[PDB]
Amino acid sequence: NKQFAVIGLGRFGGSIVKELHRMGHEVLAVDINEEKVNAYASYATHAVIANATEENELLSLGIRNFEYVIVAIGANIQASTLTTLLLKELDIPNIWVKAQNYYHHKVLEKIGADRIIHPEKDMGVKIAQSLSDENVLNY
Amino acid sequence: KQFAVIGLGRFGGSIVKELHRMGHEVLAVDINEEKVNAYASYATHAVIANATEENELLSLGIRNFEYVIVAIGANIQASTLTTLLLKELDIPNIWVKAQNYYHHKVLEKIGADRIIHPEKDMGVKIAQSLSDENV
Amino acid sequence: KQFAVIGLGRFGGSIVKELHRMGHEVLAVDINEEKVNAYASYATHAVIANATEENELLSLGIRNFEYVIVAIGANIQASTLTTLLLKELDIPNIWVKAQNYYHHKVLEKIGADRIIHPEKDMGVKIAQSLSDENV
Amino acid sequence: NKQFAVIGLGRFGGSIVKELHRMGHEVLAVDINEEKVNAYASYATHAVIANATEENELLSLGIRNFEYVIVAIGANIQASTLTTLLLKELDIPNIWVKAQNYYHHKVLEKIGADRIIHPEKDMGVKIAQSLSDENVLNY
Amino acid sequence: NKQFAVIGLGRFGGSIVKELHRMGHEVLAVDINEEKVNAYASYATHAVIANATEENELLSLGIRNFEYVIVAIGANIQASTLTTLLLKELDIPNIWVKAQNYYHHKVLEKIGADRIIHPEKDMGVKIAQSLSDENVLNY
Amino acid sequence: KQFAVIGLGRFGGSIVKELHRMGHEVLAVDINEEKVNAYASYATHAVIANATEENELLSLGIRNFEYVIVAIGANIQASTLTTLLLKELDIPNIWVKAQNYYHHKVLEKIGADRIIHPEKDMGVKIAQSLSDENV
Amino acid sequence: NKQFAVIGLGRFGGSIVKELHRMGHEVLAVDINEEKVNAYASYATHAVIANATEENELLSLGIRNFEYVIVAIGANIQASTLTTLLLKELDIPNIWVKAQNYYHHKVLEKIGADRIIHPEKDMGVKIAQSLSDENVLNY
Amino acid sequence: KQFAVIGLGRFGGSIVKELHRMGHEVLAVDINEEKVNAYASYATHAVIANATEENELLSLGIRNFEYVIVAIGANIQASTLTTLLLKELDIPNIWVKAQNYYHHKVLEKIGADRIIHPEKDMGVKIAQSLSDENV
Ligand SMILES: NC(=O)C1=CN([C@@H]2O[C@H](COP(=O)(O)OP(=O)(O)OC[C@H]3O[C@@H](n4cnc5c(N)ncnc54)[C@H](O)[C@@H]3O)[C@@H](O)[C@H]2O)C=CC1
Ligand SMILES: NC(=O)C1=CN([C@@H]2O[C@H](COP(=O)(O)OP(=O)(O)OC[C@H]3O[C@@H](n4cnc5c(N)ncnc54)[C@H](O)[C@@H]3O)[C@@H](O)[C@H]2O)C=CC1
Ligand SMILES: NC(=O)C1=CN([C@@H]2O[C@H](COP(=O)(O)OP(=O)(O)OC[C@H]3O[C@@H](n4cnc5c(N)ncnc54)[C@H](O)[C@@H]3O)[C@@H](O)[C@H]2O)C=CC1
Ligand SMILES: NC(=O)C1=CN([C@@H]2O[C@H](COP(=O)(O)OP(=O)(O)OC[C@H]3O[C@@H](n4cnc5c(N)ncnc54)[C@H](O)[C@@H]3O)[C@@H](O)[C@H]2O)C=CC1
Ligand SMILES: NC(=O)C1=CN([C@@H]2O[C@H](COP(=O)(O)OP(=O)(O)OC[C@H]3O[C@@H](n4cnc5c(N)ncnc54)[C@H](O)[C@@H]3O)[C@@H](O)[C@H]2O)C=CC1
Ligand SMILES: NC(=O)C1=CN([C@@H]2O[C@H](COP(=O)(O)OP(=O)(O)OC[C@H]3O[C@@H](n4cnc5c(N)ncnc54)[C@H](O)[C@@H]3O)[C@@H](O)[C@H]2O)C=CC1
Ligand SMILES: NC(=O)C1=CN([C@@H]2O[C@H](COP(=O)(O)OP(=O)(O)OC[C@H]3O[C@@H](n4cnc5c(N)ncnc54)[C@H](O)[C@@H]3O)[C@@H](O)[C@H]2O)C=CC1
Ligand SMILES: NC(=O)C1=CN([C@@H]2O[C@H](COP(=O)(O)OP(=O)(O)OC[C@H]3O[C@@H](n4cnc5c(N)ncnc54)[C@H](O)[C@@H]3O)[C@@H](O)[C@H]2O)C=CC1
Repeated sequence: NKQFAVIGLGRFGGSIVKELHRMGHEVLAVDINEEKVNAYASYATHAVIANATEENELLSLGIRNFEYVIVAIGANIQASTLTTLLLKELDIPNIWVKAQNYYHHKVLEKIGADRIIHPEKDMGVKIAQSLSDENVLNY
Repeated sequence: KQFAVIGLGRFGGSIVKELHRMGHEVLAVDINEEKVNAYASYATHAVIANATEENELLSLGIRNFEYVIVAIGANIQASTLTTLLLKELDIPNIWVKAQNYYHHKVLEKIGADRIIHPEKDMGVKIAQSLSDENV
Repeated sequence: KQFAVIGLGRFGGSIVKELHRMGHEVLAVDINEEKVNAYASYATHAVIANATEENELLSLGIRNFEYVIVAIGANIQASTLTTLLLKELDIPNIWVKAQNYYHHKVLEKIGADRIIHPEKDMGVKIAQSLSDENV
Repeated sequence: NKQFAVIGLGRFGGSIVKELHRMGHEVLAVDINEEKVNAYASYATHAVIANATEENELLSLGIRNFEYVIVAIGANIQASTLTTLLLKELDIPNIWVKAQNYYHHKVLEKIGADRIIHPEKDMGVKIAQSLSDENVLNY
Repeated sequence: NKQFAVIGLGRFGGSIVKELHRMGHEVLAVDINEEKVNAYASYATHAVIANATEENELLSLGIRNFEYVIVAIGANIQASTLTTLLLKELDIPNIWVKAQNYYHHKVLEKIGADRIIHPEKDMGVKIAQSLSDENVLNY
Repeated sequence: KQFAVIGLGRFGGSIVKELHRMGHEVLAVDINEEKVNAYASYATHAVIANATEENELLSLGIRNFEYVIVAIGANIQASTLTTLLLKELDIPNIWVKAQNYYHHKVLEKIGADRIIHPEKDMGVKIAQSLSDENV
Repeated sequence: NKQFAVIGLGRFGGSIVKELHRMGHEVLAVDINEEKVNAYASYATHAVIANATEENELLSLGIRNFEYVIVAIGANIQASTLTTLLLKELDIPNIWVKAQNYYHHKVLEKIGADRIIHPEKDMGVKIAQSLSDENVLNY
Repeated sequence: KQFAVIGLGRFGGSIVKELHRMGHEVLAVDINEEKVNAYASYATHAVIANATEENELLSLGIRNFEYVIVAIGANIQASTLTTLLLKELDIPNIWVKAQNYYHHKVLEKIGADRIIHPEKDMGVKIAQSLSDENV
């Protein structure tokens, strides 16, 4: 497995790990909290305990070898920004990051994030789309 | 055809704005005037109201909507009461944002037709978006 | 004849102790072992359990009780889910301590047969106790 | 009205005020919070805004003229103890106090309270009694 | 030693323990904090670790056998009041208590304290007296 | 003969009131007007002033007092600077309330003629008061 | 005046404003706190009250017209990063920023800061240099 | 020739590292072992010690140094006592980091030969660095 890596196994991160597994994809799952890493042992090709803000730990992880790395760190803008900053130095092809708010988003754009995710807002758009389909698509 | 969104937080507001961009009419509602003002331009009608009050629900004409989205956040109790009431008004489709597991569990037994989990649901979207990189 | 008390706080524990003093058998339950131990000597049986879990509710034999008192406090969501479940098990009498107004409102629509408000109810008791000074 | 006085119009205090009114009894209702005093205007023979811990305010109230005074101050042991301390000096015939916990109860006994109320626990006993009646009294 | 007992070995309590020792008096020194009890081993006829608010511990101490008991509990009105309440039940001949403020003093009077000490204020009076002596007594 | 008290907290205020009761004149000073007002009736003169400012110290006429008591509390730095200045003005007797050990240590090297420790000093008073029970 | 602009008038920022004035340089001094802006009226060619994180306010300031802009925002990494982010978009020739710590520094590098200042550490080097001069330069 | 730095925070540590890079010997001292370990490799000697204690100051041989930099931070009282003591030991040059205005004022009267204000001093450096852009 060297295509998908998810850092931060909260509701958002853990959910992509699981869905990837369900779809038969191998995934590197990482978190600083062991209780979180263990909760995703059955869904990860490899579940490691590591501080994503530490360079050496990012090398002991081989994160440089992944095409897509999702930073799903939650209510910790600093760990989130620091992490995306490091792996952007490792010139990772695709770095996706969950943003906490407008400020976070603003630094993430210039810091290296290729895609920025706002769960709340983004799901609101998809829900709007589903509602529209109920009617329009005569669904 | 009717769409009503109760609770104009990031999630609720975003669906109101989307429905508007997609040229759909939408009743936006929230107990906080400041929240209502924020999305007044996107809704065919933006009303201040406590979705917990049956009287405020009837003068709202909510009973006449096909789809009502309860997007209350931290106020779990209000989210639960609100859905209980909409169910009493027999709304055809009631979609509710679940704050957590216990919330989902009561919502399921209460009459929510669809329960939305933004973080979890978005995570599945991203996993699927991640696969499509090689479609 | 059967009595079961879920949630052994000041209120719930006090009813367990009273039932015992009045020579009645009672099933005492709480998710916290320390709470259960505190009233073990007063209950015919004191069990650790999360009243939210259907599995833990069935192995508890709660379905066989005539009266079940849900005395969950601050955890409003657990109080609500618990009562929803007991209602599914068709308990004959389900009495619930209400934490606040919204709580009372959902409990009423959920199937609680009696809703208890300690402070308010005690206040009425005292007012009545105050009149009796001249009976 | 000079028989019942209730200090502290929370759930507990406000409830006795209301029940007394319902039963046709006149009652002096007092609270330091005006929004609380106004909420009980329709149920009190007199609803006054006053700090029960201040002696002069207790005299400007004429509290010395009541046979029963209920101290229903809530999560403020100090205001509660201080208040019962003062009116005990005013040698009030009956002083009833809502206690917050065991400690509060302990000082209240020696400080002058004639009756001490523990809503939570006390209601638990009455509920136990009602349950017993459902069966025993064949009710 | 069964004449003096000091509960609460802070600056105030520890200081009376020490001065008593200096004057050749035996003293029972008690505190809930072991690091405090050990700091006064060399000055106490007996230095015990105990929660003064617990009755049994007050009996395991034999506090009932002392003519004077000083409650020198500091910034903990509750532990202070509770403690003086208990030993007043043990009908101790003299109970002296350091008060934190006016409120504390007010409960202490009715609760059983024979003497109440306000270090700050009281020392202010003695300092005033010393100043007066510098001049008046031609000292 | 002159007495001046800087810092009208419990300690400082109490000495001002005592000196007054003992028919002595006293200059009471504090940076906080509310503190000064509290002891205005006990002092021959109650002045608002920042004892740290040399200008405010000279217009105060502090230099003309025989005894100046610095009773500053939590503001250790102000207590220290104030005493440094009074020493520059060569006040005959400067008595300072020490907040803690480090404070006492600098006060001793700074020129405080007497350093007062309320809690400790009162404790010795009580021990001595305790012995006198059998005098 | 259109050469130097200082945002954040704390000890650090206010000090450069003053020194610039002393040297006869015109300077734009800005702060969100009016009490801070007024404290530097006598030293600034223009002292304005403005939120540096707001774009429009940065345009109402004409900040785009300055060769050097110092961001001296203190204990507010977010306002600091956000501000340097904006003026970097305004393509300001030289943006100097006081960093709070290593993390701040890390984002500042990639975000656009041309020079990053760490007062504490940096002064430590100059003090070391002065000590060395006392001896080495036989000074 | 002798250099001693007391207080190895950002400021103090930085001067120790600089002196080392400039090939100078330096005695680094701090009450916290973790702080001392951090700069052990940069100092000719790194010692754990409470600069407030005269005994620990003498066994430190501080009296034999030409320049002693007191870089204590938040602990203003320790900074003040420490400098008072070094002055008693007649250190030739005592440089002290001032935490604030009151601190500077006592340090000046206490015997500090140089008082350093990092933020303010750096600000003047930057203003001067800003002018030099056109030298
Ligand atoms: N966590 C909390 O205490 C609270 C969270 N919330 C809300 O909960 C919502 C959902 O949260 P979730 O998605 O469940 O979790 P989350 O938002 O906390 O996800 C962060 C995950 O990343 C991991 N992580 C943090 N720093 C890391 C680092 N340096 N390296 C590697 N992993 C690291 C954490 O251990 C954690 O599992 C959020 O939107 C938030 O607003 C609300 C209140 C409190
Ligand atoms: N609000 C705050 O101060 C803080 C919030 N957070 C986190 O931010 C997260 C995201 O918050 P959002 O979803 O944007 O806000 P939200 O969760 O409050 O959004 C729900 C919306 O429903 C409205 N509402 C509530 N009860 C209602 C009723 N009875 N009738 C009608 N409308 C009603 C609210 O006014 C609000 O605008 C939260 O889940 C929380 O954990 C973290 C720190 C502080
Ligand atoms: N607990 C605390 O630290 C504090 C509580 N308070 C106040 O004290 C008041 C009185 O508290 P109490 O009524 O004595 O306690 P409580 O409200 O917690 O009592 C409810 C009991 O139900 C149990 N319970 C909760 N969820 C359960 C579940 N799913 N299944 C089974 N049992 C479950 C709890 O363990 C608890 O013993 C509260 O209303 C609160 O506002 C104030 C400050 C702190
Ligand atoms: N008030 C709060 O912020 C919280 C209360 N709770 C719980 O809520 C429960 C029920 O509370 P309630 O009965 O509704 O109210 P309460 O317990 O606050 O009642 C106190 C009432 O007395 C009044 N009062 C206070 N000091 C007074 C004085 N010196 N003189 C005259 N009146 C004075 C207050 O304004 C208030 O209306 C309590 O058992 C408590 O554990 C739990 C969390 C927070
Ligand atoms: N302790 C603190 O964190 C702070 C104290 N202060 C001030 O410091 C001043 C002087 O304080 P001190 O006299 O040194 O100490 P103190 O005021 O804390 O003395 C209390 C002593 O009694 C002991 N104690 C507490 N509960 C007890 C119990 N139930 N049974 C037996 N012993 C018990 C404590 O362990 C402690 O040694 C006070 O006037 C206070 O205003 C100011 C800020 C913080
Ligand atoms: N003030 C508060 O909010 C709290 C205080 N405490 C404790 O209460 C204890 C007792 O406090 P007190 O001795 O009554 O008050 P205090 O220690 O503040 O009294 C010193 C007096 O000196 C005055 N003063 C300060 N700097 C001055 C200057 N430069 N020139 C002239 N006057 C100046 C102050 O305004 C004050 O009235 C304190 O030691 C503290 O630990 C505990 C909690 C809160
Ligand atoms: N400010 C505080 O409450 C505390 C500061 N400190 C320390 O004090 C040291 C020195 O602080 P100073 O240099 O005096 O001040 P500072 O570090 O607070 O400087 C920030 C200045 O920038 C201004 N500012 C903040 N956000 C702004 C925005 N969006 N747009 C424009 N201006 C904005 C502020 O009003 C303030 O005057 C710091 O290194 C800090 O560690 C320590 C404890 C508390
Ligand atoms: N330490 C903390 O948890 C926090 C600090 N800050 C701010 O960070 C700023 C910068 O801190 P720094 O300068 O890096 O640290 P600092 O101000 O603590 O550095 C002084 C050094 O002197 C040492 N020291 C203190 N008393 C001593 C004595 N008697 N003998 C010998 N050594 C002694 C200390 O151990 C420390 O390493 C502070 O001014 C503070 O306002 C802000 C938040 C938290």
